[PDB]
Amino acid sequence: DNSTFKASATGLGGTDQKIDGDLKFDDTTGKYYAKVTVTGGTGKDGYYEV
Repeated sequence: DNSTFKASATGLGGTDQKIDGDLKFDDTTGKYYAKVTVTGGTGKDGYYEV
């Protein structure tokens, strides 16, 4: 569920922060990485460890 990222990651700022829809996974560490679009944040769109 991608909704709880918006309820937990309040320090990102902007106007509306949301994951692009699909969570990212790796081939080395198994770490979850969220593809985050931060509307209102100057250059904050990117991938975040989650």
